[PDB]
Amino acid sequence: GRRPARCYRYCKNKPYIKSRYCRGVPDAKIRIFDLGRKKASTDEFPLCVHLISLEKEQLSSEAIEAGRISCNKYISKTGGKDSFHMRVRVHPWHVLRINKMLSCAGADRLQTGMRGAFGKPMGTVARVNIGQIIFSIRTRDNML
Amino acid sequence: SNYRVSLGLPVGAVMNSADNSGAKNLYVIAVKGIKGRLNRLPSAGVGDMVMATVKKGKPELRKKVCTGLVVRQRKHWKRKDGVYIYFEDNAGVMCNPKGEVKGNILGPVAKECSDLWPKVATNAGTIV
Amino acid sequence: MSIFTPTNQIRLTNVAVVRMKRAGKRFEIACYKNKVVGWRSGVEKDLDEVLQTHSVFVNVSKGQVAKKEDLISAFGTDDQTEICKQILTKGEVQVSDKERHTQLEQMFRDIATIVADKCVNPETKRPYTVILIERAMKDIHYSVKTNKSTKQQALEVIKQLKEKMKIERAHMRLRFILPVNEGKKLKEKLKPLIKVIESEDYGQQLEIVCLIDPGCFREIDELIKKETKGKGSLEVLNLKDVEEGDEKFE
Amino acid sequence: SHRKFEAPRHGNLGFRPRKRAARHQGKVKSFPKDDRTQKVHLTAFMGYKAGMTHVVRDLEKPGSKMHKKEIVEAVTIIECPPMYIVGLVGYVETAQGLKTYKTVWAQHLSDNFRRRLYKNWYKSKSKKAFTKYVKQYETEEGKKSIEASLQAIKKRCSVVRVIAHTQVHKLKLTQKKAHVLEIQVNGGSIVEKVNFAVANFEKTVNVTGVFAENELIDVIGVTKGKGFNGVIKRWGVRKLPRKTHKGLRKVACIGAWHPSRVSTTVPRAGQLGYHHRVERNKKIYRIGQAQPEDGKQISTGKTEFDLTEKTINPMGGFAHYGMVKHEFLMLKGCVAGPRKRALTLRKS
Amino acid sequence: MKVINSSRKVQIPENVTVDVKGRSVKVTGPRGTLSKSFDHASVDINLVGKKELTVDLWFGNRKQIACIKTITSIIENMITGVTKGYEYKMRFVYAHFPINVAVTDGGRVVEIRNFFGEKIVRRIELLDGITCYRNEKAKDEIVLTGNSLELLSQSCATIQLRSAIKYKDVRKFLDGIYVSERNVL
RNA sequence: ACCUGCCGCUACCAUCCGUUGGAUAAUGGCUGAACGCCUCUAAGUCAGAAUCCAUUCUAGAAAC
RNA sequence: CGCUCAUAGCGACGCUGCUUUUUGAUCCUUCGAUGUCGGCUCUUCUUAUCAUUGUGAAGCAGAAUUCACAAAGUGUUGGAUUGUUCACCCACUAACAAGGAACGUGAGCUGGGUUUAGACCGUCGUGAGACAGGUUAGUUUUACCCUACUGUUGUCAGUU
RNA sequence: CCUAACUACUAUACAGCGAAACCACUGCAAGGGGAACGGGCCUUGCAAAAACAGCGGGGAAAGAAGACCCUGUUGAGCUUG
RNA sequence: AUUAGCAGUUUCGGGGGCGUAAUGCUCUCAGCUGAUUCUCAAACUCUGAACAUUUUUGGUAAGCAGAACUGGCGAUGUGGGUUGAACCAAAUAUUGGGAUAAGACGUCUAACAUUCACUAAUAGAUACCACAAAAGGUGUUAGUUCAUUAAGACAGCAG
Repeated sequence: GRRPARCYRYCKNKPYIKSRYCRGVPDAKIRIFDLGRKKASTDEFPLCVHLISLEKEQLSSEAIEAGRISCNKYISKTGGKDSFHMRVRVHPWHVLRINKMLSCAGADRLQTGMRGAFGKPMGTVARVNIGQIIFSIRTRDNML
Repeated sequence: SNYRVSLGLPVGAVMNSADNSGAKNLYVIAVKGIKGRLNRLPSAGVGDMVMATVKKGKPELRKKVCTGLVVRQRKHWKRKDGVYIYFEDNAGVMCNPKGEVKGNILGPVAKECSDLWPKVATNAGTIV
Repeated sequence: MSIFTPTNQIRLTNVAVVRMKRAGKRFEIACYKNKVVGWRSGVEKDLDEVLQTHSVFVNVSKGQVAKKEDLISAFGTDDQTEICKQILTKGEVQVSDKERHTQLEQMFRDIATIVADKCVNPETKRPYTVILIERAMKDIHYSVKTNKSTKQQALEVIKQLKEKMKIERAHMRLRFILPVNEGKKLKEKLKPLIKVIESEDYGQQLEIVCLIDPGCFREIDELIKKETKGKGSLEVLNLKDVEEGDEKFE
Repeated sequence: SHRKFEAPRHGNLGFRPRKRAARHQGKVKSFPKDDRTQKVHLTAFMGYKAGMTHVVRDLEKPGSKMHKKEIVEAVTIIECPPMYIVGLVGYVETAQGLKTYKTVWAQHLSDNFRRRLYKNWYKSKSKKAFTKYVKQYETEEGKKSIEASLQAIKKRCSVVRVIAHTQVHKLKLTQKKAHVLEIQVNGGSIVEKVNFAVANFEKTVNVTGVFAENELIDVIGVTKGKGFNGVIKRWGVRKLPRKTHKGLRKVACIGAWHPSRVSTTVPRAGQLGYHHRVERNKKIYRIGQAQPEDGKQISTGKTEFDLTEKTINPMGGFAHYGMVKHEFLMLKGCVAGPRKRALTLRKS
Repeated sequence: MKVINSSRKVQIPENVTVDVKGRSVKVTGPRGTLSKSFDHASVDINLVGKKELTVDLWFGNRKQIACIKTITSIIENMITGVTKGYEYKMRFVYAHFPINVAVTDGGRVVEIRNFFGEKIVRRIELLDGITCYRNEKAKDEIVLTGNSLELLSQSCATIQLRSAIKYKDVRKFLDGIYVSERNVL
């Protein structure tokens, strides 16, 4: 499965995007971003309820999608869709890497152990800072 | 029910199936009631219920893991009245899980074995 | 002769393998234990992810990786991550250290599922357990193949015992009798579980309903209408053979 | 890794120093806890293990399978000649434990009791043990100090023990050193316990008064010394197989590389026997009569339904013992020590 | 914050006399004497003449402020126990087995046999101010009565705790001896 | 060499023997505040484990 | 999901940790030498408790079972195959829990395996030879020292 | 299973004779840090002569400048276009 | 690299409604264009500064591998951090007196008094450094904000 996100939690690397040079990186788990009515005129929804991050880290795309579904589902159960319009104010652009080594019992033979250690792309990640909004909701004042 | 008799039939001891049902011997593979004690063989005394297979008998019952009563053994045990006793051969008789001998027992049946099991008394000729 | 630490040992693993035999040689690669049925169904599992290693193997137990002397000769290429896709699609799933288990437990899962589907006995038909046909399918001496489909394999094991024994190969029908007050929570439990007809409910008398049920599902429904109610409820036979079960021979 | 197959421990550690007992005869290191409800009575005695025999009795355990049926039960015969009481000793309770307070003796000290004080009795010409003491009873400026010594005991201290000793010389072993020990009196009101002490000076106490009939007693003794024995036969250790090089009667592994010393709990070869041991709940079946030194043979082994005028002694006497000619008591089961060994019986 | 002063006041009825000597309150009533120490408090228990008793606490915060109402209400319990002492009523509930109950008055003990058909006899002594007796009038009920609430309710709780079904489902069986009423006179 | 076999040693291959008090934990509770009520808890308090400490058992110290 | 019921019991999508009983990673000690697998044996420790004791929960009617707590005091087996650890069965059972101790334990053993030299076969190599493939036969040295342990004498800083 | 008894010679005791290996100094432990497994250092636990018979936990015990592994611009036996 | 709509085209490519049928009117709906909008990069830039700590690449990580400035250990003790190669103080000829530094000041252990709170856990107690997290608490102390009340408040007991 996926490696534990305690490995890729803190942003210690230079940022590393999908480009001409990072070729075959898999896609992001968060597919759609902006959810709600979203054809709503801005006079309708006056209330800006945010979710800002208090520590700087690498919020993984797999985490943003789970939080997105968890935020969509509870309001869709509560007051139905089109009672809100949230975007998501963070995009997973920094891609993670894994120097994958075999789980074999005779693993000295096969894997170049820390030789050519530069990992292959797994997933993506969003580099949030302290006080950077990740989930901005626009909704009516009857849903504070 | 009854007392401790001297156990002289371990695991791997063949004994003559005194039973008119089809066996010629009984090979004791474990005794019902033995637990524990690292490297000790499960022994059977008299009166014991053993799990046994037949190594010699009618072929329609020959590779099954059947249940038997040890009705006599030649390891001498003292009854608690002081008298000892030991029989001529080890012997067995096939039953069900409950302890119902469905055949007829031949030879003398030890009366430490007609105690716990009623139907071993009601198919015995000689209870000694 | 007396080295203080003995030499290299076998490469025991937990990793599935796929075969492709091309130009006289036997090429395998290491894959995932379930994610190769995630590849030959049309579903994508991100070709980086479906492999436990990208370098192509001669023998996956010996851990022997091929060379480009016998790769440009075999495949017509030497780029390994294109070799691994041809071996994945045009190969057949070979089997690891757990082959004997994932074949014997497979052929003992197969007889413990496909044989036990819809089977009632002779003499005013009743269902029964699985171990009776686990006796009576070795007794008919069935040899189980997997490449014939499981529904067809269900229709194959009961053909032999329609030929041999007197067994029924259809549905049945029941006429459930339940009292009105203490049986409605028994009604709405089996009403989305099985099919009903002739829902005839009263106030003064008893709810009488008729069923559309397989032959084998009766023994559950004899007991679940007592262990929930807590009283007596009556099993009355309606009919013994209805079609659109396995009688259409799908 | 770990211990592969799990087995119980080879040996008890509640007996662990496993050395020779320092008490040649068996020390009562705990007496029954005193209740002032009861009357004054002794609570220990000293027998000598004559031999062993088996008796037949009809069981009276309702519910059992042997019930109102004969049972052969083995019994040891402990020969108990009467014990002379020869002093008393007071014990005051202190913060560090009981301590010996004043130790009032008697006047006619026997020449067998005075042999305990003397390791070389034959070399001594004038046996001067307890000679300036017995002259306190002659005058009354010394006899006055005995009573002021004794009123210190019956006011200041809490445990009253009579220094009592046996008569080994009355049964012929080869011994004239008369085994001496303190028996704590266990009755109410310390001025009655010192009363029961001084009203028994120079007088003997029989075993039939201390120990009742059909009761459980404890047997303090010293077991049969089997010398320097190896670890199997000492602890119980499974023998190593037929092929072993250095020897097969050993504990194989005596520890891991990591405590890095041999534990005190590893079975090691050493002394067997001559261990001090007590045995609780040994039921007396019969207290036998004394045989008279002037009169006919009292049939001690005569029971009901037998009617044979015979002793407890078998044919040829007890093996490796004499005859039981003083009072005995036969209790069920075995007790520590061989024949001819001093046992300290004790009330439970 | 620890408040400067937090007092309470206990009203002594005219037939009761308290004898307090340094956090050791001792009521004396018509029906019996009762006493309890409060030496686990920094409290000046102090009486105003004959009718009042004033628990006081200088500079207590909480865990200390919270204790003056406790030791006021315990003195009120001691007072009410010696004017009109408490009488608890305990009722037998059983499914099938009629619970038998024995009572002597040596230590005023209760003995509870045929509880759930158990053959063990549930002999239980009472706390040392307490007696009890069966209700001839109301069926299946034993009334406890005493001079102190901490003895009476604890004796009742020991009857109730020792009258449980073990190793079963306690939501169904419900056989026991439970406290029903908690009257005074 | 074989047969029988003392003494001795020996074997669940034979025999005997292998306790009761206090304090606790888990938890169930009592009186009872904080917080007019409630509350096993905060001050106090009760029962309670193959547990812990003693009892009994083993040794008896540059201790008496 | 559990008929309804998120939380009796579970629990996806995510997140946060621990453990050093797996294998990696690294190369810090050791190459004028730490005897390296397994088993047998034996002791002690751990609790991440299988049973036993006391309790509390359940979709706990009884029985059976399941979750948790205080609990490591006391137990935790006989066997067929395999060198096996592991594995997988048969049978007993209150239960057949998981583990460390230099992957405990070779001056404790055995030497089955691995692992020298003989040899055979398969594939590779022209060949000498290779195999991390299969088979077969193949020296297991020393304690009398110090400590530790088990016992045994002995000195007791007014004499016995 | 499950060990038990017996016997000679050992070992053990005495008289006589009388070596060797090994040896930095040497010898009680816990934890800590340290070269990441201490007999020594640090903080603790403690600690009281001189010796005997055993024993195999340790002294990363002893025998051997590691035969495995790598380096060396060190060799050698054998093979081959 | 990349999210979301609103407008224009809108007849269009497709669906249809509308005049009875169509490049004919309008709607998602594609697409082209414009003003917006969310996140943005080591190999982007209009602009653009001043072993150990810091900058810093590979690695999940390391007491791992590799760099850059400075200071050290190696070479170097001493005082402190219980202990210690690198940390803090501070550098070593042999000493006496004084005041100090880091660090401490119940006893070991040289050195203390006064004062205000917080902690009621067997907790906690010198950075490196010998660990601890998400999530919780009607534990307590301080605090922010909103609401209720003599138009009778919360709570209790009742209609």
